[PDB]
Parts: sequence; structure tokens; C-alpha cells
Amino acid sequence: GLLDGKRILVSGIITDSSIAFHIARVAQEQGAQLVLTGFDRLRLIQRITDRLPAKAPLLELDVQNEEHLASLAGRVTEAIGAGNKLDGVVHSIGFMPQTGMGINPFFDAPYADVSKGIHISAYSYASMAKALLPIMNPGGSIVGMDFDPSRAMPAYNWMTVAKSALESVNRFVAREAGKYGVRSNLVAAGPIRTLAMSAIVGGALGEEAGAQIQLLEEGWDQRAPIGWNMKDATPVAKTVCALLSDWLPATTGDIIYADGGAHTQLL
Amino acid sequence: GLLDGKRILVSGIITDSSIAFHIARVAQEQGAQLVLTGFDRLRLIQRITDRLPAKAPLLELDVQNEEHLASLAGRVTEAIGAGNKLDGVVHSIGFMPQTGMGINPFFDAPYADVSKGIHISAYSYASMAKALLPIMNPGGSIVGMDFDPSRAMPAYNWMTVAKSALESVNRFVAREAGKYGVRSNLVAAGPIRTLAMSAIVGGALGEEAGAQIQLLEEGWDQRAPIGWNMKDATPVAKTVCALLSDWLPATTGDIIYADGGAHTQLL
Amino acid sequence: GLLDGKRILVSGIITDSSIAFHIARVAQEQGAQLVLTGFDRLRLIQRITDRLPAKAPLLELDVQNEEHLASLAGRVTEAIGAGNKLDGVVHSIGFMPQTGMGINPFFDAPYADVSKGIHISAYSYASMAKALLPIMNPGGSIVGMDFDPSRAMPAYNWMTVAKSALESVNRFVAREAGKYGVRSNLVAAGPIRTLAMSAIVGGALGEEAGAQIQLLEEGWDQRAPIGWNMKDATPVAKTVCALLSDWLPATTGDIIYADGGAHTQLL
Amino acid sequence: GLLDGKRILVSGIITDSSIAFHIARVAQEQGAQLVLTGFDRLRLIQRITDRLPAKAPLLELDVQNEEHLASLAGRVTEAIGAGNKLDGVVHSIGFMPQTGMGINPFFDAPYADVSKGIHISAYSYASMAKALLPIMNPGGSIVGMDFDPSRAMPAYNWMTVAKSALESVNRFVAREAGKYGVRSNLVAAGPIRTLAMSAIVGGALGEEAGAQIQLLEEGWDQRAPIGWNMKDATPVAKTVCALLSDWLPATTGDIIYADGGAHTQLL
Ligand SMILES: NC(=O)c1ccc[n+]([C@@H]2O[C@H](COP(=O)([O-])OP(=O)(O)OC[C@H]3O[C@@H](n4cnc5c(N)ncnc54)[C@H](O)[C@@H]3O)[C@@H](O)[C@H]2O)c1
Ligand SMILES: NC(=O)c1ccc[n+]([C@@H]2O[C@H](COP(=O)([O-])OP(=O)(O)OC[C@H]3O[C@@H](n4cnc5c(N)ncnc54)[C@H](O)[C@@H]3O)[C@@H](O)[C@H]2O)c1
Ligand SMILES: NC(=O)c1ccc[n+]([C@@H]2O[C@H](COP(=O)([O-])OP(=O)(O)OC[C@H]3O[C@@H](n4cnc5c(N)ncnc54)[C@H](O)[C@@H]3O)[C@@H](O)[C@H]2O)c1
Ligand SMILES: NC(=O)c1ccc[n+]([C@@H]2O[C@H](COP(=O)([O-])OP(=O)(O)OC[C@H]3O[C@@H](n4cnc5c(N)ncnc54)[C@H](O)[C@@H]3O)[C@@H](O)[C@H]2O)c1
Ligand SMILES: O=c1[nH]c(CC2CCCCC2)cc(O)c1-c1ccccc1
Ligand SMILES: O=c1[nH]c(CC2CCCCC2)cc(O)c1-c1ccccc1
Ligand SMILES: O=c1[nH]c(CC2CCCCC2)cc(O)c1-c1ccccc1
Ligand SMILES: O=c1[nH]c(CC2CCCCC2)cc(O)c1-c1ccccc1
Repeated sequence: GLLDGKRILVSGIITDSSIAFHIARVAQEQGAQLVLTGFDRLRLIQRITDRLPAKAPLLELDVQNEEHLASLAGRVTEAIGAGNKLDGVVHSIGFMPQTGMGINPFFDAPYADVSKGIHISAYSYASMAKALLPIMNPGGSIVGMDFDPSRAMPAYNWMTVAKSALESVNRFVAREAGKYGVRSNLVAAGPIRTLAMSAIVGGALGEEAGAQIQLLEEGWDQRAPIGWNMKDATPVAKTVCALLSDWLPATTGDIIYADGGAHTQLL
Repeated sequence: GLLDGKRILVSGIITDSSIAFHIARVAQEQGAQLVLTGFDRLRLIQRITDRLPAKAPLLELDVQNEEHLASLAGRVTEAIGAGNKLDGVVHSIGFMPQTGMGINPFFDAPYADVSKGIHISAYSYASMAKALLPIMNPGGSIVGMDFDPSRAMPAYNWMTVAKSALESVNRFVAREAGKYGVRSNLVAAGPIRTLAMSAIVGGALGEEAGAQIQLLEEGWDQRAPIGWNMKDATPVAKTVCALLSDWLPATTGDIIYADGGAHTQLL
Repeated sequence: GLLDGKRILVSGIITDSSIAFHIARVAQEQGAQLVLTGFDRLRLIQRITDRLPAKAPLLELDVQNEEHLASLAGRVTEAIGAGNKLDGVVHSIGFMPQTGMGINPFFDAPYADVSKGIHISAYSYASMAKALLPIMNPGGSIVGMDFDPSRAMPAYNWMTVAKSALESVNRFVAREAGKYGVRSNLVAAGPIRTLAMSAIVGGALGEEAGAQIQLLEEGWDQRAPIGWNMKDATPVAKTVCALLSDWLPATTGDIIYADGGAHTQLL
Repeated sequence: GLLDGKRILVSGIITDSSIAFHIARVAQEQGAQLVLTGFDRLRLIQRITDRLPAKAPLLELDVQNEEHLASLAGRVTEAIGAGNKLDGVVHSIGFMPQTGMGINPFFDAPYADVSKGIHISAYSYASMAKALLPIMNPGGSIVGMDFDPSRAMPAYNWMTVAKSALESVNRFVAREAGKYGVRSNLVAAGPIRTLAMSAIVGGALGEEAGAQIQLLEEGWDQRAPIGWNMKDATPVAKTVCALLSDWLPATTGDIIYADGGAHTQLL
């Protein structure tokens, strides 16, 4: 197994279609002892997380909560037993109000909405890193989830911007985590049909967008030289796991692209 | 004259060292009729703007003010006389609290600061464009000011993040301005010794940073194949003008690099 | 005029659909005294260049010809009269054998074809700079023609690579040119329907590719936030002029994009 | 083992300081059955390759040799037993005449030298792919060796350009290899002190550059958030192996950076 005896925090599970859930599963299948966090809906997360091939402690973590954040390292230490440190952390957290995505015009997103988006989507990356870097072993690795925001695109809107922040934050976090012998990197994933993502494809965030969501998806698989299955979250998790392994030991401040190579091709 | 009879909004003047000042001057020398906005210190700005080779209306513009924002278009219309439109707008606005720059550690910037920074430095770019696109002529052209945030650097901290956001916002603004026959572009400039930038090199934002500011600055000129004078904001202003001109007519959502070629060179 | 009393070398006219032909025209309209070079078909070029709004000398220039290259500066000096130096040079040259574009498979282009393509398409760019830097005024500007090769694409094949070479060559030329107070830059244009580009859309380089050429071209205009007319070379020429002007004075080793903002958008 | 019972071709061993050697060793420790190719000095490679923890067939491969190329897949077949297919191919081949590197002036490299360089350094990558794609299993992965050429630099010269070709060639190969279920990617490695690399630091390619090599190297480690050890080729090799594994299954046409994070940092 590729993650034997590595202790790993994983945030961002909410359904079994979450990228994070699939990250968790693969992690465990490679021998990792996990520590999970979730947000708001503890009663639901707990029951979802029982499906993972292995029981793992779940802790509450709103990243907008200065307390949850302050207490964090303590409660992680309590969950894994003192004298022990984390080998890897998974940021797979993201949020944007519907005023900043879909058919709803770019200009009409009020800053209170966007800001919160960025707080959760981008800032929390450093917040998590700040809380956990104290309890991280040399060799350790933080990873977060990204969607390629170099070129603008329809619908994705302010969420594109948050991701633009996030890649740049990532780079500063690699400066700090560096000091503890810890890598930080992002995984730029092609689209994944989460429950969330399947709603948008039934009417949720509008009508003009829901066609542009499917158009995006289809064009992804067309540009990807090896192809892209939005219904399979595994190759993204496997990539994540390889950044949590000891096998990319010279890679920090960076973005790995698990996208079937689609960003590398124009048509 | 390169900007004959083009009417152009210019924001971001506060001293005669402001890049925006230098932009306005060169714009006028080129036959542009200007409209100026300032923030907070109107009594000071007004008396600074008398040094420009031509009197030009001065309006109040705090970009965190929903009112100032809503009323802008009309007060501009009033400023230049109805039946006339702007041909060009200059975002040259930016801010970040000293918890998010200089010696002060990256992780110790609380979110209320960082957000405020991004609101002024980045969100405002779309705020402004939303307010001004209605009153902009076909062939029109927006510009914002940029510092190259693709690599992380010491000191520049959360400002870098703000800048990565901005670049991304630019590209969305391009989508919108497009619909009006209007180009959107950024000028990523080398460092310019403003009053603020002389204070940082006198003690302001720490001691460790003040040598890294001078180490950044010296490295810029070294890496620049034509050289870089941080004392001279003219070439930066000239570049902005040429985006305001009619001569880069197929350029939008972009960043032009006024940095003496330093980002194209490693050593 | 924008190029008043600037003397300027232009290469790569062969027809009045040549980007370089349009470059020439716009340059003269702006007041530039030109010096042209042509390849192989001098009798045809001469007669084509009689359509420009001004008579300008014509020189023979094969860029694979070491002699033509060694003698160049001298014949340029003789054309523009001794004691006078060029203020600007335009590379608008490029060539790739059909085994290295269109429907013909990527793997089947033998190296002697690929090499020649790079010789003309990429190496010459420095071969030209090497010849002409000696006789270039401080403040002077070189420019070459580019098509954005950062992502792969169907058909464009080994030309794509020749472009990647040329981008990188550009950045070194910037090092040398800088020693003379001379900028070097590239204009990454969208597709232009030259005579050569209309033949590919008639049947020239296959049948599969010709559909992908039209599909590329159509996607371009669709992606372009201000739009893209592949029948009008003008904006590309204007942009070139702006790099030959005094107005982008701190720009070197770079690529400006005259593509209607299409590379900044995914969909 | 990470590469259990995977069959892998590895090119570019010439000394035990060769990255390729280090690539071979770690691949075997992971359970890969290797097939090696060498150039020109077969008697010396054979005896150097006896040091690898496992005996492996050695074949002759000059990539400038149309025959060697044509006969390749067959001889490989013959080396591993018919009915069997490669799961991996390592391009770790590079060359450039001293007229195109070091203190020797950029402009003085004649095109016969440059072209050879590109032939070996760049074109060959697709040559190899053309030869072996016929005999590669679905799931298979090609990898080549890169030095980040996005910004120019001193000494590195025409090799830089070759690399710029290679990254572009890479992307097209991904197109072709895609059709076989095969991934193509490059690894952008920091500097490795090979034997060749210690010569240059003794006197070989000049005096001015021999300081610029050591200046480059020192800056690399300075810039690297987790640091960079030019005397240890291991982490490079491990990264290579990770791309040869099944753990980056959605990654093609790309560059992974094994450079300690130095290209994501400015200072
Ligand atoms: N699904 C895709 O197509 C795709 C592609 C690339 C990147 N990503 C990224 O993956 C990450 C998650 O994607 P997903 O598809 O699994 O969505 P998801 O809803 O399954 O996961 C997002 C998580 O954000 C959490 N969250 C929201 N507000 C929070 C707060 N204040 N504090 C802490 N957590 C909070 C939710 O609990 C949820 O678990 C996001 O960053 C997204 O940008 C997704
Ligand atoms: N100085 C540099 O080295 C450098 C280099 C590249 C880019 N830039 C960018 O150019 C712009 C200005 O640079 P400068 O050196 O002229 O600095 P400056 O301080 O002269 O300009 C910043 C301006 O921001 C304005 N401002 C602050 N808060 C505001 C608000 N709420 N609403 C409206 N305006 C507000 C001030 O009035 C001021 O004129 C910034 O965007 C900056 O990031 C600066
Ligand atoms: N047409 C497009 O869509 C497009 C798009 C982007 C960039 N470009 C670039 O613009 C440039 C010219 O494009 P174009 O559409 O005008 O094609 P064109 O055929 O009109 O111009 C190319 C020139 O190459 C010249 N040439 C060929 N071999 C030569 C040699 N050995 N020595 C000197 N000159 C030689 C020809 O005389 C010709 O004028 C090329 O560099 C091309 O890559 C073209
Ligand atoms: N050492 C570094 O600092 C460094 C950094 C980044 C990338 N790289 C890359 O790694 C690869 C090898 O680097 P290295 O330092 O191990 O050098 P090396 O000399 O040990 O490997 C280069 C190989 O090229 C081979 N070769 C030359 N001409 C050939 C031909 N016609 N056909 C087949 N093989 C031929 C040589 O036999 C040699 O084994 C190259 O791609 C190089 O660009 C090296
Ligand atoms: O659902 C997403 N999907 C995508 C990719 C989508 C959006 C663009 C159009 C289709 C693909 C990115 C992304 O960041 C998310 C996301 C947003 C908020 C919270 C969790 C996940
Ligand atoms: O003064 C600046 N200077 C720089 C360049 C300096 C500072 C970072 C490190 C040295 C170079 C960038 C920048 O965004 C600013 C800036 C900050 C606040 C408001 C407006 C502009
Ligand atoms: O004609 C071209 N056209 C384009 C743009 C076209 C080709 C790619 C697909 C559609 C756009 C690029 C290009 O490099 C060329 C070109 C080819 C030979 C010589 C000089 C220039
Ligand atoms: O030796 C190299 N060294 C480097 C990195 C060096 C060169 C630039 C300055 C110091 C780092 C790259 C590279 O491709 C090579 C190389 C070139 C040809 C054959 C084998 C190896």
C-alpha cells in the first residue's frame, strides 16, 4: 500500500459523490489512518462516512469559525493520540452563492457574496495550513482541489476568481509549509458529476448555463487525449494520493493536472 | 496626438508619484480630455491635480461605497455633458492593510483585512466597469494596474493574491465589456518608487522586508534586458496610453507587460 | 503619424494577402520610410509591392542563405544612405513542408522537413537580429509573427513546434537586442485568411483538416470577446505598428496577443 | 512495489551520474522489468549498467539513425518475449554542441549545430514514440526529461530552445499516444550535478558561465521552498517513476515539476 501508516486529515465530505469521499476511500485502500472534518451537517456526514472501508474520527470544522480553527490542532491530536503527527492534509472545500455562478450575470454578484466565497474557497487554505503545520511531520504534504482558472469561461464566474486566488495562496503556503519539511500542491481536476453537479444539469443554476455545463463537459472529453469520464472521480483521487505519497518529493507550490490532458489541447 | 478627442476617466491619484498621475499627464499631452476620480482626500487631490497640464473635473469615488458607485455614470455624464460618452477608463486603484504585506507573517492576516484589500484592489475593477460600460463608446477601452503575481515573492503577501484575483476578473470583464465593443486589459508593471514605496524603503513595513524590497528592485533592473528605472513611471504610463489608443484593437482580457522584459528572464 | 521618420525593414511579402503586406501599408500611412526584403520570387514581389501607398526599396533575402545574411546590413545601409540606421525590423517569415502540417500524420514528418521548417520559421529570427542589430538605433524595435502554440491543436502540427521554438528564441534575442537599446517582441495573431489559407480551405492540405481549419477559425470568433474577422489582417498590422512605435517602451522578450482575446477564454 | 511486473524501456544512460541510471535503479527497486537503450559507447554502457540492482537487456539506439529506429520495436519484442508489451518508456536523451551553450555567444551557433541539438533533444521524442506505440499496452506511459525553458537564462542558450520544442512536441505525442490508452508527460527537473555538470564547473564550457552555473544552482536551492540538492538525482527519478505508475492516471501532455518548487518562487 502506497500510504502505509501515514496519518491523514481529509476535509470536505458531504455526500458519497464528494471528491473528498473518493479521496478518503483510496487513501484507506493504501493503508492511511484517516482523520476527517466536515461542515454544518454532522449528523448526515457521520452516516455517510460509515461507507468508507474504515471507521475514522470525524470532527466539526467550519472554516469561517475562528474557534473551530483555534481549537483544531488540539482536537486532531486528541483524535490520533499524542506523540503522533499528521503526514498529509486534504483541502477539498469550496463554496460560492448562486449570485456568483451560472446564468446570473457576472456584474450582479454583490461583494458580501463573493467575499464569503473566497473566504471558504481560498482563504481557508491558509487557515487550515496555519492550524495544522504545527502538528505535521517532516515529509508531510498538504493538497487542495482546483479547477483551471487561467482562461475565463461561461457560468463558472466568480468561482473562477476564487480559484485564481487559491492557486496564488497555495504558492505562499508552500513558503510556510516549506519550513516544516512539508509540500503543498493543488490538483486541477476536470469536471466531476457530484450530486451538486447533477442538479445544475436538471435546472438548478438556470437554463442557458445547464447547456453550457453539458457543453463544457462534452468538450472536455473531446479535448482530453486519454478521455474524461465525469462519472468517475477515482483518477482524481489517485492523483491526490500520489501527492500524499512519498513519490513526488520535489514538488511544491504547484498544480498537478488530473484532467485527461484537456488543458494541454485547444481542439 | 495619440488620444485626440478621446474622453477618458482616470482613477487612483493621491500624490504626483501615483502611476495614475503620470497616466493622466501623458494622456493629456496626447489630446485626451480627462475626467478624474479620487478617494477620501478630495481637498488634497484637487490641489495635486492642478499640476496636470490641463484642468480636468474631479469626482469623488470610494469603490466600497454602493452610492458613489450607483451615481457615478450620471455625475460623469454631467462632468462631460450629455450626448457624449467615455472612450477609456483607467483603474489604477489598490489597497491592502499592513497585516497582509511587509515583514508581517502571511498566516497572521485576519480575513476582514484580506477581504477589504480584494474589494478595493480586485472586486472594484468590475464595480467600475459595471458603472461605466453603459456610458462607453464602441471602440472603448478599460485598463487596470497589475503586478505580476504568477510566482510568489517575499513581502508582497496577500497583495499578490489580490492581484491574481484581479487578472481573473479582468478576463470576465472582457466578456462583458465585449458586448459594448469595449476592450479590457491589464498592465503588469515593474516596481515604481512612489511616496508609499519610498517609505517602505525608510522603515515603514519592517526591516527584513525593506532589504527584500531593495533586493527585488535591484534584481528587476538586472533581469530587465532593456533595464528598469523604478524612479521613472513614464514608460508604464506610455504603455497604458497605447492600450487606450486605437492601436491594439484586437487585444482584450489580457496583460501587457511594462516591466522592461524582466518576467521573461530568470537571471 | 505614429511612425514619423522611423526607417523600418519589413520581410515576408509574397502576395497582398501577406500579413507583412498589410504591416507595410499601415506603417507607411503612419509615416515610416520602409525597406523591404523578399524571397525567391523577386519579379513577382516587386510588382506586388507597387500597390503599397509608397515606393520602397526591395532586397533579396533567403534566410537559409549565409551570403544574403552576411551582406544584409551593407545592402540595407546602401538602400537608406550611410549615416542612417533602422528604427524597426519585422520578421513575418515562416515555412513548413506539407509532411509537417494538415492531414498528414504527426509522426511521419521526416526530420529534414521539420528542421528546414524551424530554420526558416524560428532560427532566422536570430539570424536576422544578428545581421541588423549592428545598424539599429537605440530605441529601435524588432517584431516577429506568432501563432499561439501553448496548447496543441489538430493540423498545425510541426508548425506548432516551430512556433514554440520562436517564442523561446525571441527571449534570447531580447538579451542581445537589449545591448543596443532595442526591444524584441512577438505578435501572436489569430488566423488570417491569406491566399495560402484559402487553398487549405479549397482542398490543399487534405479533407479532414480543412474541416478542422474551418472549425478552428469559427471557434476563434466565438471565443473572441470582441470577435475575430479572419478576412481582415488590419488589426494584426496595427498591433505590430504599436510595437514599432515608441508607445510600448518597456516591453521586450514578450508576446502581445492580437487575437480578439480568444486565448483568454475557454468557451 | 510501485512498478510491479511493469515492463519499461529506459534510454539515456552513459554514466552512473546520468539521471536515467537513477531512473532505472528506483524503477527496479519498485519491481519493473527493464529494457535499456544506449548510444555510441556500448562497451562502456553495458559495464556501467551492471551496477543496477538487476541485469537488463541493452540495445543500441542512436536516434539520428533511421535504421536503429525502424528495427527498434522488433528488437524490443525480441528482448522481452513475443506476446508481451511495454508499460513504459523513458526519454532521457539530450545533446547540444558547445557553440549552442555556455560562454560562447548566442548568435554564433550555426544552424547545423542547433538542428542536430533539436534532432536529438526534441524531434527524437516523437521518433521514439512512433517506434514503440505499436508495442505498448493500454495504461502505458511515456516520460521525457525537461529543464524549464519558459524564461530565458544565461549560458543555457540554444538548449533552452530545444526544450521549448520538446514541451510542444510532448503535447502532440499525447494526441497520438492517447489513441493507444497511453499517457505522455515530461518532468521539469532542477539542475543535477552529472559528470558533465561537474566538468562545466571545472573549466569546460568557459569561465563566465562556470560562475553562472554555480550562481544558477545556488539560487535554485535558495528559491526552493523545500530546497534543492543538485548532488541527489533521486527525487527526480522518483517523480519519473510516479508518472510511470498507475497513480497519475488522468495526466497527459503535461510537465510535472521536480525542482523543489523553485519555478513557483521569484525570490
Ligand atoms: N466537482 C468538480 O467538478 C470539481 C472540479 C475541480 C475542482 N473541484 C473542487 O473540489 C472541491 C470540492 O468539490 P466537490 O465537487 O467535492 O463539492 P462538494 O460539495 O462535495 O465539496 C465541497 C465542500 O465544501 C464544504 N464547505 C462549504 N462551506 C464550508 C465552510 N464554511 N467550511 C468548511 N467547509 C465548507 C462542504 O461541506 C462540502 O463538503 C471544491 O474546491 C471544488 O472547487 C471540483
Ligand atoms: N507601485 C508599484 O510598484 C506598482 C507596481 C505595479 C502595479 N502597481 C499597482 O498600481 C496601482 C497604484 O499604484 P501607485 O504606486 O500609483 O500607488 P498609489 O498609492 O499612488 O495609488 C493607489 C490609489 O488607491 C486609491 N484608493 C485606496 N482605497 C481606495 C478606495 N476605497 N476607493 C478608491 N480608491 C482608493 C488611493 O486614492 C491611491 O491613489 C495599484 O493597483 C498597484 O497595485 C503598483
Ligand atoms: N496566416 C495566419 O493565419 C497566421 C497566423 C498567425 C501567425 N502567422 C505568421 O505570420 C507570418 C506570415 O504569415 P502569412 O499568413 O502572411 O503567410 P505568407 O506566406 O504571406 O508569409 C510568409 C512568408 O514566408 C516567406 N519565406 C518562405 N521561405 C523563406 C526563406 N527561406 N527566406 C525568407 N523568407 C521566406 C515567404 O516569402 C512568405 O512571404 C508567418 O510567420 C506565420 O506563422 C500567420
Ligand atoms: N542534468 C541536469 O541538470 C538536467 C536538468 C533537467 C533536465 N535534464 C535532462 O535529462 C536528460 C539527460 O540528462 P543527463 O544530465 O542525465 O545527461 P546524460 O549525458 O547523462 O544523458 C544524456 C544522454 O543523451 C544520449 N545521446 C546523445 N546523443 C544521442 C543520440 N543521437 N541518440 C540517442 N541517445 C543520445 C547520451 O548517450 C546520454 O546518455 C536530458 O533530456 C537533459 O536535458 C538534465
Ligand atoms: O461544482 C463545481 N464544479 C466545477 C467545475 C464545473 C463548473 C464550470 C462548468 C462545468 C464544470 C468547479 C467547482 O469549483 C465546483 C464547486 C463549487 C463550489 C463548491 C464545490 C464545488
Ligand atoms: O506599492 C506597491 N508596490 C508594488 C511593488 C513593490 C511591492 C512588493 C515587493 C516590492 C515591489 C506592488 C503594489 O501592488 C503596490 C501597491 C500597494 C498598495 C496600493 C497600491 C499599490
Ligand atoms: O497560414 C497560417 N495560418 C495560421 C492560423 C490558422 C492555422 C491553424 C488552424 C486555423 C488557423 C497559423 C499559421 O502559422 C499559418 C502559416 C502557415 C505557413 C506559413 C506562415 C503562416
Ligand atoms: O547538463 C544539463 N544541465 C541542465 C541544467 C543546467 C544548465 C543551465 C544552468 C545550470 C543548470 C539542463 C540540461 O538539459 C542539461 C543537459 C544537456 C544535454 C545533455 C544532458 C544534460
